[PDB]
Amino acid sequence: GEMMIIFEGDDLEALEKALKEMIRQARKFAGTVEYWLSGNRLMIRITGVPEQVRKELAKEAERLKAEFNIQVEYQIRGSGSGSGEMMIIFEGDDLEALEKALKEMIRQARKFAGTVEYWLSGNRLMIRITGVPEQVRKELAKEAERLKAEFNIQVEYQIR
Amino acid sequence: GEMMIIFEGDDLEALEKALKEMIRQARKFAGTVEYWLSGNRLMIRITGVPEQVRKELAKEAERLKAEFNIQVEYQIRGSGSGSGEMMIIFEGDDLEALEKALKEMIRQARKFAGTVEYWLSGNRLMIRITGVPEQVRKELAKEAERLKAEFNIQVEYQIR
Ligand SMILES: CCCC[P+](CCCC)(CCCC)CCCC
Repeated sequence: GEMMIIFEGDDLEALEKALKEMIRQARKFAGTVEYWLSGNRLMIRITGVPEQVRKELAKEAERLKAEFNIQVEYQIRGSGSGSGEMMIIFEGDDLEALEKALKEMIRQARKFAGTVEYWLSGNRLMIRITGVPEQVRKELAKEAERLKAEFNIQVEYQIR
Repeated sequence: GEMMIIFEGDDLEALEKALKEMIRQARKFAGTVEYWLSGNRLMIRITGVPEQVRKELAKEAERLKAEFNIQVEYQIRGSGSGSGEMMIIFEGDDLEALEKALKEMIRQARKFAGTVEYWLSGNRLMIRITGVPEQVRKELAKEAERLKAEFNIQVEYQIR
């Protein structure tokens, strides 16, 4: 089970103060965190947490709300069984080769009933593939290595 | 001048079709693009474009709206003079060292009146610094190298 939390406030010092406390509590309960600050909005994505601590982390969210005077919202995903996550990175000085490799890597993951999230910035293209089991994450890694030699691009992948 | 465009639709094939056309037109007018697809929302960030083509790119957005039956919104930033962009990447197997380096890199950029955007995922920490001139982007690169040796982390930075 995972948990998505959003913090909003005009005081950056207050947001980051709340960030420090929230991620500590989540890690205190053996949870892997991921965060992203953009403007006055702070996203905190916590994974590997069951119903027990998700009740506590939510209570911590309400507590930091009143403490630092900021807005807070969250969503909870409990049911299963699954799945998994995968982050692939493409790099190269040829934009056409990257986007062409992107189209193929997308086709593969979506053929195997997986949801993809990609981001192109400069010469780097990052792909997040969620909703896939270990049986699939090994196959996509092979296809990622095929694209590596085919379009001569730098490729890195990490599984969690 | 830059331009922010958002596409929304339940048909992924329609979004990506519109994506291909929009980024071609932007690159056709010597514009550097950046895109991010998440769920049914597609962000397209175009930079290095004046009022002339921003009128055309907007018209292209309205055209793809009716063509693929999708939602479209955009924002335009024209005034100046400036500024610049900077992407710093921290990597390491120690989370405490990364976040401690993050706090310092944040302090430096915000002392020099710069806005920061950071994202922590796994062992990688990426920092986008906007609203800074060449005089500042050289100073932050030096401080990034200081943090590199201090916290023994892998550091990469790119200027645009
Ligand atoms: C959930 C974290 C989302 C942030 P980004 C992660 C992309 C993964 C494919 C996408 C936003 C780009 C404008 C990268 C943030 C900047 C460092």
